[PDB]
Amino acid sequence: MWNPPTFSPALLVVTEGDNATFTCSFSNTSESFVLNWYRMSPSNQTDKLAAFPEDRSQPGQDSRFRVTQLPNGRDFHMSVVRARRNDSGTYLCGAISLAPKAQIKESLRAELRVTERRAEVP
Amino acid sequence: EVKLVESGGGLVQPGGSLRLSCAASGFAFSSYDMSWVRQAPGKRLEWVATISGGGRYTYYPDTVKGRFTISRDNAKNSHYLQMNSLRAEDTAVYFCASPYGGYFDVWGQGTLVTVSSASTKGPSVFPLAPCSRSTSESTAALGCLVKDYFPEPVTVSWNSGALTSGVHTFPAVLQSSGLYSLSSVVTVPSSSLGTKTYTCNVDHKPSNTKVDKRVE
Amino acid sequence: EIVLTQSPATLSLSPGERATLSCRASQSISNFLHWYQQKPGQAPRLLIKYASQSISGIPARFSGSGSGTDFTLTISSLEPEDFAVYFCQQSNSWPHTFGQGTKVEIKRTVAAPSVFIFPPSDEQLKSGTASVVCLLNNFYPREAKVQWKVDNALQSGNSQESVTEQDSKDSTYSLSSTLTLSKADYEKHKVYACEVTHQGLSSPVTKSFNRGE
Ligand SMILES: C[C@@H](O)[C@H](N)C(=O)O
Ligand SMILES: [Cl-]
Ligand SMILES: [Mg+2]
Ligand SMILES: [Mg+2]
Repeated sequence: MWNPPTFSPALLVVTEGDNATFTCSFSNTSESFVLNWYRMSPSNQTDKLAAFPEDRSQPGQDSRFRVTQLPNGRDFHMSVVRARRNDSGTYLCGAISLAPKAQIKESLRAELRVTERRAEVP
Repeated sequence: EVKLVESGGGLVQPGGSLRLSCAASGFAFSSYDMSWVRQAPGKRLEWVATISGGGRYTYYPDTVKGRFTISRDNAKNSHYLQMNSLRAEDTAVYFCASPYGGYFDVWGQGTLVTVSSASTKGPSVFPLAPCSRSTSESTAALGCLVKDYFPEPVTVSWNSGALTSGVHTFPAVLQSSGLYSLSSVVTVPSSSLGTKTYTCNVDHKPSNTKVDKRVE
Repeated sequence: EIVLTQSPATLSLSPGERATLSCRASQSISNFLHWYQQKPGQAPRLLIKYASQSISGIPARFSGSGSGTDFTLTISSLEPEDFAVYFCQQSNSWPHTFGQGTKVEIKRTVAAPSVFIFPPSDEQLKSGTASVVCLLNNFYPREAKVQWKVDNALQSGNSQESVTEQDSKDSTYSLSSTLTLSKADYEKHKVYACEVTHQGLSSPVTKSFNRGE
């Protein structure tokens, strides 16, 4: 694997209920790869949210965590749909490729901040 | 829910060709690598081909390079292994499988490919009985030798399926002739060698033969 | 290629006992080492990915460990459903390769074989060939030695052996050995003997017949 994937933006701020979209970028020639989206737990566990393509051995996919390959093939939207305040945290992507050897590389981490919606002004 | 199902295995003559097929269901077929992995008796599993989701990349070990070709038809949810110039050493169970980042997390059922120039023939069935029927022992062994048949398999029963206890039907061995041989034995009370009859029932569907052999 | 060597070839254990399975790679493969379970007539089933990550749904009693060249599958307490062959597989580099497997088989108490010799039938000796059969019935453990002696001469290169799967009810093995001669070679000799060496006996047992009688 020539370079690790990139993950952007470094800080994403959204209002609760709205969608939050990161981009994981991974140059490839469509040779076998798996692209993983992770969120850090409060005990420093890397927890998998979604994969491209889907892990057929995992018990199922949370519908709010979506990965979409864009037309250039290198950029992947990683979207939190209907973001919650308790989605705020630390996110990253990682890639696995096999040629000429296997490598597993993670992106730099980014922060998601999901803010409280302001009420109508009384 | 995720499934792979192989088709195509059978007998092939040395130098001959065979095409296997694997039908997928329950996942987005074109998103995943597809593979074939073979298992020869007494030999480690051997990966023999991989194709990428879109079909543009193929990989093979040197042991099959120039003989085997993997291809896929994404519209048919299928992939294929074209196997040319087959040799004795290619005889194996061929599993279709799908790897995911290095490991195989979906497998088919395996399809057997047997490479041989032997022609179909029904077994010769011979009794296995002790030199002397008198014994100082409580137990006696009897059997049938099922010799010189091709191809596998045979079915053996005793007394038309009424006798199951104490029966051992051994795995076939391939003889230097290219024909198979196996024995089926049973242990029985010595007191009964006077009274009860013991008959092996040997069926070989490829030759359409059925033998009953009474043993004494 | 990377060669993976598993040890031991066979582990003989009782339900409830701990199973330690080793896989050694011929070169460093970091964490690119996966483990599978396989039963007769079935495809392998994935247990562990990337040396130490347990697949969703695998029982907690299975765990993988190791990095580099030396890897271990541990089954903390065997269930009956765990007696099977286990394989390791590397994805570090091409070609992807497998180990030769470790069979986890059932311990039971030592059982000496019952041994029987069968002369060739008159029907077969009409055909021009003599098969002499030696049966080792319901023994444990698997390790046996069968030697054919014909008028005291140790035979080599003219027999074949076949062993049953471990019996589902009494955990024993049975084994056939078939000695094959031409009718002409068979008629040159008088005494045919099968000599069996097994742990359940203090000394070898010799079963024999005289061709004349
Ligand atoms: C007047 C009232 O509607 C407004 N929310 C206020 O408190 O000024
Ligand atoms: Cl169970
Ligand atoms: Mg699996
Ligand atoms: Mg034999």
